[PDB]
Amino acid sequence: MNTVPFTSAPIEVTIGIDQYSFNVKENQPFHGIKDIPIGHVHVIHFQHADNSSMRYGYWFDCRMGNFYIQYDPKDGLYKMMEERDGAKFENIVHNFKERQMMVSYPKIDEDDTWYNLTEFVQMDKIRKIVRKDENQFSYVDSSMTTVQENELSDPAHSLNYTVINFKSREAIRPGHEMEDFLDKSYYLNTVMLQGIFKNSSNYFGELQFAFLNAMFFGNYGSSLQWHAMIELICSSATVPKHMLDKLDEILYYQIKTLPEQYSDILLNERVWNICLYSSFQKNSLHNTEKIMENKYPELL
Amino acid sequence: GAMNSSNYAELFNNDIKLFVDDTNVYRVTVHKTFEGNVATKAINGCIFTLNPKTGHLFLKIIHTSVWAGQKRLSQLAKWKTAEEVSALVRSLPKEEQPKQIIVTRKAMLDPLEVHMLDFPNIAIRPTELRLPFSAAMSIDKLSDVVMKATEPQMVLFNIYDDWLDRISSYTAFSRLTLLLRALKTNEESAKMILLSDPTITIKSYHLWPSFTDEQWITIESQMRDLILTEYGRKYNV
Ligand SMILES: N#CCC(=O)Nc1cccc(C(F)(F)F)c1
Repeated sequence: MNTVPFTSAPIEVTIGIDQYSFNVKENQPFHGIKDIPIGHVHVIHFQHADNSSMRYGYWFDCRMGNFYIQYDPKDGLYKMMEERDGAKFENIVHNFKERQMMVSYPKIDEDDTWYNLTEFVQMDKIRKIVRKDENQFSYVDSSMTTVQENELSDPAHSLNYTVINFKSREAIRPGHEMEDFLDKSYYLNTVMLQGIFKNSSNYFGELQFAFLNAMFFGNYGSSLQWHAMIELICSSATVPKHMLDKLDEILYYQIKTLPEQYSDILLNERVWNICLYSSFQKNSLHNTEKIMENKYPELL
Repeated sequence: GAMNSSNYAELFNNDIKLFVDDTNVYRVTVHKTFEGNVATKAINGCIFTLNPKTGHLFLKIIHTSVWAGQKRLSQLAKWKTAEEVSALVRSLPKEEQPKQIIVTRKAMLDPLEVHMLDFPNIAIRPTELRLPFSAAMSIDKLSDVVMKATEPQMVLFNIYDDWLDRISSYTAFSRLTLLLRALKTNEESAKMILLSDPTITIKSYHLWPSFTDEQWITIESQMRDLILTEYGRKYNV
């Protein structure tokens, strides 16, 4: 189990840690989060009490270093930093644990939610989508745009998701125009899986990361990416059977975790109705279709 | 974006553009089988690709053999149209290629856009106009060449005959759409109007009769009357 120490909490803020969240009052004696499960990526995220505008946060993996949070009063945000002095950090964390100034990562033992949402998500791939190579953790916020959004404007601050565009020469083989547009298997299996992602794990990991950025930060371009990657699979007639079964589990847990009140903005009616009721895979997503029909029958 | 009454004069500026109508691409007769089921028999069709400024009509005849062994023909017909339009553009010298293609039915947008990915600078546009190009097969010489075709074939026409010698392309297009709207609303009556007088003939190299300017005014008035009538006969007014 690992720990993320806070120098202090000078401004009132709602702090999220993965799917959990808690309020910290201005200058409350809060010194961080303990008992964070090793083995998973995590995200620690922030929404200031005074400006709900810009949710922002940091993807990290405690196996990759010792990280902490210090508020910066000039830039006006909680910043993640890395402590290279391991003896400093152990000494600083042990003091705050002894004074019980930390919240405990509150995982129920039965509960596989976070594993199920991050199964294929790796820090190394996050760091290629979110380019800031001097840090081991990755900052994301509500406003960051994607490479593809910028094509249709600061490149350093972009989400470099894999560009998917169903009406593009990458997606459509000359002479197979109608075939490739109505059945995207070529684009999924040859262009994206074999060519770009290399395997379905990396594909699922980017899909999961896009979903999480959409849910935790309201990142609109991430939501676009999540839906595009779903639609690319559902609109393919030929998909490995293990991919479909895993997709069904992935989406099931995403829909399960989505706040009931955010469904109106985080879920694209057209994509979901096409994927569940019209697409080649309309009958291959049983768990997802059942939870969607019982939790969001309005969308459908 | 979409073409409508507001931006109607754009059709007659000097940016090359084509209308594409796919209505007559996939044509069938519906009939009973011996067993008393229903079946279709395809007949020859055509893509109607028209330069509204010049009158040049690129009539790509669609021979029934292209449907042999195919499924979902109404969907294929859209993609076949887009394939043939894209092949037409590629066949034209660069300075003759259109800068816009306007499709008369929205279901042609995605097939044409995908076939024209190689031409990112050609705008593929819908229209809100209700253009009567489906009635092209009421023009006897166009119907004749479509029905006689034994193989795929492109035939070039000028749908305005020699009208542009005497009138503008706005006026020629308005005449054409009035003639075609009439032929679509009541073909027999429209054709009676156009041919009632045997002294006015159709030149071998033309589609429509050789009306004088005054006779066109009479003809045009008769077509409006026909369209208004049928609109009464239809709604009882
Ligand atoms: N001095 C100094 C800078 C510095 O590195 N301070 C620091 C390092 C590691 C953890 C912590 C925390 F627990 F207080 F948050 C603070």
